[PDB]
Amino acid sequence: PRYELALILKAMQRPETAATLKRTIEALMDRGAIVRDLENLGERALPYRISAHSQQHNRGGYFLVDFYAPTAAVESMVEHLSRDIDVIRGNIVKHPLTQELKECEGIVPVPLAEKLYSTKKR
Amino acid sequence: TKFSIYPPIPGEESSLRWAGKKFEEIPIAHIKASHNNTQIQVVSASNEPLAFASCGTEGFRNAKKGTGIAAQTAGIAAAARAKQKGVIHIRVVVKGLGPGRLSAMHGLIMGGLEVISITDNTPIPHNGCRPRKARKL
Amino acid sequence: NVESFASMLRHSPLTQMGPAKDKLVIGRIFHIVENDLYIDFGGKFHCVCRRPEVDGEKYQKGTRVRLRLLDLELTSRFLGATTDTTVLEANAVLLGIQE
Amino acid sequence: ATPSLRGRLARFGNPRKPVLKPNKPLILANRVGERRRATCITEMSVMMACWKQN
Amino acid sequence: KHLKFIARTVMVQEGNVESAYRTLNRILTMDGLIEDIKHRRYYEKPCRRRQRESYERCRRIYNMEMARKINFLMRKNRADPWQGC
Amino acid sequence: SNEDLPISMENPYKEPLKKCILCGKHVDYKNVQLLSQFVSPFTGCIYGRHITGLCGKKQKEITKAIKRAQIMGFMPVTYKDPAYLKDPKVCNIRYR
RNA sequence: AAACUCAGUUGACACAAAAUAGACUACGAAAGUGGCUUUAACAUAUCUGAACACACAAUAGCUAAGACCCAAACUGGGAUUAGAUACCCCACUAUGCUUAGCCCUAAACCUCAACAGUUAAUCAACAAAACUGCUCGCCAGAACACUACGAGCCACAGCUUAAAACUCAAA
Ligand code: FES
Ligand SMILES: [Mg+2]
Ligand SMILES: [Mg+2]
Ligand SMILES: [Mg+2]
Ligand SMILES: [Mg+2]
Ligand SMILES: [Mg+2]
Ligand SMILES: [Mg+2]
Ligand SMILES: [Mg+2]
Repeated sequence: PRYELALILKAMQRPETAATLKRTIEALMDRGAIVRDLENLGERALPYRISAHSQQHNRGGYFLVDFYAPTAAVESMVEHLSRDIDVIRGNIVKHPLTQELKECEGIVPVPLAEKLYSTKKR
Repeated sequence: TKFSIYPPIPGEESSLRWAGKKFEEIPIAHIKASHNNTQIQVVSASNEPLAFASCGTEGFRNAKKGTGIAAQTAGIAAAARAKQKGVIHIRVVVKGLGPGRLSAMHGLIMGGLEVISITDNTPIPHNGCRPRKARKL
Repeated sequence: NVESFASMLRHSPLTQMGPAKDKLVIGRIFHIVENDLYIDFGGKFHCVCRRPEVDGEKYQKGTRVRLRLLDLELTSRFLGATTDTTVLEANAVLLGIQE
Repeated sequence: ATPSLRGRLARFGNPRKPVLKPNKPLILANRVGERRRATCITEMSVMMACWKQN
Repeated sequence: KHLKFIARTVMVQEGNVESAYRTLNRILTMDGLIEDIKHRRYYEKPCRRRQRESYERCRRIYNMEMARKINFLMRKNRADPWQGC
Repeated sequence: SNEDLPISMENPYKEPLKKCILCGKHVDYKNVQLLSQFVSPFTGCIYGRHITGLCGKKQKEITKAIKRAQIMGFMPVTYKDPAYLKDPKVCNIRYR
């Protein structure tokens, strides 16, 4: 099915970042993923001090890899991403666009609960 | 501009200056307001120690420590010790909900030091390290 | 040759008016307390409005006024109540006198 | 808006297990509760400190 | 592992540390952190926690409905119009 | 019978439902700005639906997206991201 | 009081637990399930049906091997008391966690069986209004008795099933 790999890479030079992206996409393809797109979300300060491979990081480059892969390849890809040093973090998620905006006509009013007690007089 | 309660953004062109020093440069005042004891430690922008105080150090014993008066005494002592170090403006970072939580700041002020910010940092575990069983009295 | 009750109800002004929410009606001050005007506007229940601080002296019994109706009858059901409690009065906003 | 009481209580025809267990019936009473019932301490401390040092 | 002096930080305006501390306490109380700490001091066994949550929810329902009724009937606090009858 | 008799029909004066502000919009774990719009500036606590005004579905989606971003490194946990402080205020909260 | 010389800032740092959301009322047959991602996945019918079998069954507990932040029966000490084998304070172990097997008990209660249907002429009291059809399970005074004997069970101070004698006019 369709997955999106949200990837936080060590903030490094353009050649190193390109090499890491090539390596990751090559691993995806070898494991069978059909990479659909690659969008760069830029380099930014991480929301918290991530420590990957005994190396602490404050800034990182955020990338998305939209792809299609067999279900069995997700675990192998996760393991490879974990074993890769240059990747500060990486998570494979089900692509959001595979979800639908099923209609929600509004906030229907909930009437006060009725008949919750007997009408006994006291 | 009308006052903004939010602290200045780190690494940003903030206009605020206390004695010409930036907010990240202003020293810090860590206050631990334990249930029965209160402790105050003043540290530099580089977390270099500047002064220390507590109810026990000021001399209150046993239950007397966990009182607002002892907390104010400790605050005054810490402020006096820091003044000799040259601390004027401080950022208060108080953790714990002991009786001295506010009296510590009040004593730290009566000792002369000025406060620019209050930062509660009481350790709130999202969940972990199960606490001790409830007391039945 | 008699108009049916259904005909009268269909062609009466109160039926002409849709939901009373925010409609404009012409009320009549039929009773005044020190600073509380009880205004009848043709509905089942009257509304009660404080005498405006401006030209308050200008409001007097029979003074025809303009109201913006929020509810013909103020009622609501409350936790455990079998039937709605009603305050037996409309909720209207007093806009001023009409001439 | 008030929290929904629909399906909260244990009742016949309610498949779910109870969400609320009110020890008292959730019916409004005709009354409200009565209004439930150390200053100058700083001045006392200041005066006592002056006494201590004089 | 977060940036310090951003969370639960209040800048005292013109040195009124009293007002600044009161505002900070209001913020923490609204966010429920004070109650969370007070309860977390001692372990609340799951059954007791469930009972307390149920009681709080019932109390909230009752108090909100009572406040709604009080506000709804407030208009009827006016002076009696038909005095003498 | 009589033309003036009432006719069965749905309420023509029925008002449209107040769709929650996010209704019909795609909540994403990457829209850290929108996710930060629904957290406490000081504690980063996710606001309840009574505050946000969101429908149940959108409140659940917002909560799940906030958790996903926080654990995946897109969002802070203990505080609202400072860059988003001046974003439009859509939560019915008042501290000061 | 005993107890530790250890305590505070900052940095690194889990095989433990899972703030806020949740004022939501959802999932599962029940027990249970509220950090994130992925994989697999949530029986059938347009009925009921098991000590008569199969599969599950919170917490506690047993065997073996690991983990051990914190909590914690037991144990020790401090305090309390007339005494305190407790309530309060401190330390710590089994244990709570993981793996693989057992054990099969709960106020396992929403003390309200499953399916279908009704609101019509009501209803001992209280509780969570009163009923109709159908099927299964269970009950026939209290106590003896979550007991004895027999039987079965990885259970060996156990669990399920479960009496009788004597006694009472009550419960
Ligand atoms: S009101 Fe329609 S999605 Fe929330
Ligand atoms: Mg069957
Ligand atoms: Mg059975
Ligand atoms: Mg079991
Ligand atoms: Mg142990
Ligand atoms: Mg038993
Ligand atoms: Mg037996
Ligand atoms: Mg036997």
